[PDB]
Amino acid sequence: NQSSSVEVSSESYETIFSQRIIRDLQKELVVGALFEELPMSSK
Amino acid sequence: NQSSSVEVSSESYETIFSQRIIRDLQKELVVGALFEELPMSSK
Repeated sequence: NQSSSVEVSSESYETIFSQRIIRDLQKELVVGALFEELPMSSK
Repeated sequence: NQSSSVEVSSESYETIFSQRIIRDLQKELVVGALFEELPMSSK
């Protein structure tokens, strides 16, 4: 701000540090789970 | 695996032999039974 008579030491005392976390658009996966599964027990 | 300390004699003791028989797609038969039947009782 640094406008009126009294000021603040640094910008960090002007900010609200939120813990909210957001993520952008992710690539979808189609081949991961379209084929049926064949269980195994050996080489 | 042949990486551990002990291991087996051969792959025959590391395989499951399945008794299942599977076959690929086969060509169709069309002109075998589209014409009508003419019975005979002589040469």
